[PDB]
Amino acid sequence: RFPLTFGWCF
Amino acid sequence: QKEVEQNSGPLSVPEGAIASLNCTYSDRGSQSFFWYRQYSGKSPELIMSIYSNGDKEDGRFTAQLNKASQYVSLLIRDSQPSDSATYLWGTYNQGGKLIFGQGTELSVKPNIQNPDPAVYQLRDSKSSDKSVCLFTDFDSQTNVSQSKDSDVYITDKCVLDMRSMDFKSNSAVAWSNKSDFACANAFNNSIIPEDTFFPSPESS
Amino acid sequence: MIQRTPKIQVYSRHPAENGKSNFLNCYVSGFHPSDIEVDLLKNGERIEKVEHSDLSFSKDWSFYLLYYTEFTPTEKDEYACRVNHVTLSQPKIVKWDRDM
Amino acid sequence: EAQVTQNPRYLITVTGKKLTVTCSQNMNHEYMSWYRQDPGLGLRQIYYSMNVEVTDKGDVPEGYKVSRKEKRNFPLILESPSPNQTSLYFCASSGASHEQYFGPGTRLTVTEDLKNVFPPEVAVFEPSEAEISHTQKATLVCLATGFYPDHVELSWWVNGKEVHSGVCTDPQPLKEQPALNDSRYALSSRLRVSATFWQNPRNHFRCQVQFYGLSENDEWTQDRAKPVTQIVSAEAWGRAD
Amino acid sequence: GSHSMRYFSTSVSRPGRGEPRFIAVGYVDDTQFVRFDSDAASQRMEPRAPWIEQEGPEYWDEETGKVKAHSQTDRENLRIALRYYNQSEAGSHTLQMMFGCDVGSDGRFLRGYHQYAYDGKDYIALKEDLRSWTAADMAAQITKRKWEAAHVAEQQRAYLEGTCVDGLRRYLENGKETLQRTDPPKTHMTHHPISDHEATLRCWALGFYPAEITLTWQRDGEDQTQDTELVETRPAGDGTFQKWAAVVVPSGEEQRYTCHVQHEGLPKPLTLRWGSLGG
Repeated sequence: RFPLTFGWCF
Repeated sequence: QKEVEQNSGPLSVPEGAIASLNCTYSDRGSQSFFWYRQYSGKSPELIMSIYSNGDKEDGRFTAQLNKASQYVSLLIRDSQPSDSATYLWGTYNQGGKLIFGQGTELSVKPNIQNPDPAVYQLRDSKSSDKSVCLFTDFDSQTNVSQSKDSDVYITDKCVLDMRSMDFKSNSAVAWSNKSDFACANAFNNSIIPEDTFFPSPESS
Repeated sequence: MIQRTPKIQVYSRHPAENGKSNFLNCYVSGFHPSDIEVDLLKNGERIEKVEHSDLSFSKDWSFYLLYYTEFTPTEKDEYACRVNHVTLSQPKIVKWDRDM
Repeated sequence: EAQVTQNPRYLITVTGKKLTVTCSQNMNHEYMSWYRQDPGLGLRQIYYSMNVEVTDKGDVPEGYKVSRKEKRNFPLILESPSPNQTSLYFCASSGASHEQYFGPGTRLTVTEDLKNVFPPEVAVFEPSEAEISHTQKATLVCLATGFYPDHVELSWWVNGKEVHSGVCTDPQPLKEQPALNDSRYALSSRLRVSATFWQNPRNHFRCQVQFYGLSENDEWTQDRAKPVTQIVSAEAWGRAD
Repeated sequence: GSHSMRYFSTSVSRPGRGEPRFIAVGYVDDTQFVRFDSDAASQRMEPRAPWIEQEGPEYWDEETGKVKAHSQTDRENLRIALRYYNQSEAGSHTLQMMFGCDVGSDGRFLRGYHQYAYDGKDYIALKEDLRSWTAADMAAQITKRKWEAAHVAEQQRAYLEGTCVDGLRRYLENGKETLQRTDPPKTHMTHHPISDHEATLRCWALGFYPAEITLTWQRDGEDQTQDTELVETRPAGDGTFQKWAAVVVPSGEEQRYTCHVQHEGLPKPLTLRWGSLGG
């Protein structure tokens, strides 16, 4: 399962 | 939230008490939970987020999560009238769907100092042949039922706050276009105090 | 910017037996950046039907790919890997050798 | 502030006429979504978009479409609005904390016919003499009736200004005709003052009801006035008597 | 034994030639099970191992949406990196992310990872304690302040100890017949003359799984590192691996040199010498 990474921007 | 302790309808707490909304979630893969407050016909407002096991605290709210029992809950200390609202919690899916559980309707009831339960008739200001019936000043204990008759309308109960007089009161309204309709029997289908004051419609 | 030159190995999946079916592998690893040209050659000529693994990387961030095609080794046919990368002044050619 | 913008706030449309509700957000949020909310059914996700050009269906997608060509926008598209899409819609967005913040709401009514749209009628009922004599208090009742759709805001004005003390209004409208399909609605509210305040013929009471109805762009060719967005009021004066 | 799950994600900009190329792969131990390729036609997360195929259609939608979104997020991170480093729009750049979890022999959580490298240099990484970030430079520090404000560390920790670990158990159980297998290395030795005085001994390990292995040379039981050529462990392409170690020796001295093979599927480490009549 892939993680929810939305909004994890630099 | 749809299980053996499925959240069921309303929750009422004595004003000043601590409110406990404990909810069960089914999906063991749930990780992040979000508490919202929604006032009637208003936008859900975020009050609390919780990403891991335990307790989180902001002012009077404590957000709780137990990943073992599969419980997510919210605690409200020192319940105020303005806390009356629907409380919703949401979690993320394995696909990034946000799923809301069973909401909880919270009514914070204030104690009625001197319930003076009564039914009054009010005459329209212009077309004075029209009128309404007002059941007012009952205790928080009494329940207003919808009418047997389909041609008579009865509203749910409602509390008003005369701020400057330290006075709060309950009221429901009934009206009908039927000629033979009377205030005296408007609330027949409700369980109302033996002591309810019924005056001749007018007046003094 | 960090750049790393590939390590090239050319080898058969099973131990080669003349006339038996097998797979010819070119394994490139330890390179950076990820653009890379790889050919498998039969007698100095490009083999046309070549597949490769999906791009992945190692702990130290450097890449690896497996290029492979099916083949039947013979006593006389000569197979090789030709690799080109930014870090190389010219294509590197490694010959398949039955004892590596 | 710092929230999403939904356009429009209220909307009536006939079955079948394609419509689209906009949702914009200048916070640079990757995640946007649409929800409806229905009595008994809870708040449910329709469609959500985790980033630009990424789009997935919620629990109630059918009859809806979305798109995500740019970050700032997430439109909700109804190709063929059906009566079952009469609902309260919210848009929401989130950034790195993954907390979703909700827009103010779009109330959408899908009606079989615009001829079903009516403004409210409004009446104020004067406090009962019985009550003043019994409690030394006096409560006015406002009744708004015959309105469709239920797109109304009720308020009480005394002596030129809006008041809040002694007021309470029904959370929900009632259906006048629980049978009929596009049944008209009624709403009630009470304002309670002291006897002395009500007995002053200098005091002027108004019950005001904002109604959201047909825009300028809607075709109307009927005897009665176009049921546009408007205000209807009812007043009472204090009485010594 | 202990197990891992990892996804390795690579974004490569190609300015003038469209949007950056995005590739993600998932692995359980040394076995790939999913891929996603922004250039591929399906535009889906795709199966790459037999045992992931029993996953229903809901799984593929979920995984598809998440990894697509991530491609867009890293696409954005590439743009942000350009700005921070005042790099040009016409130069090509790389962004890699790696994350996953390790579980021990019991299947309990052991280690979690969540890392980025930009142009092949560590940019930002979650520390081993899963509580804070290690930022490589000034740029990564801005990123750190943002992620601290949004509690990404707490969120990703919840994921790594929970979902990731739960994911891995389910995959291991479903691929039981292959993932729990340990194929022991098949061995042999080869002799290279090179010169009459000095000859090369090569030690072969074939067809083993998992990839982790140790080949070591000993002359008269001495840990040799002079004249010890070691090649990268290579995939055979059938899910097994290969490796060799080689020693250059003075001639006639074959019989005094010895190769040692350690692998998970060997209860006792193997000892090898030239053995049979020859040299």
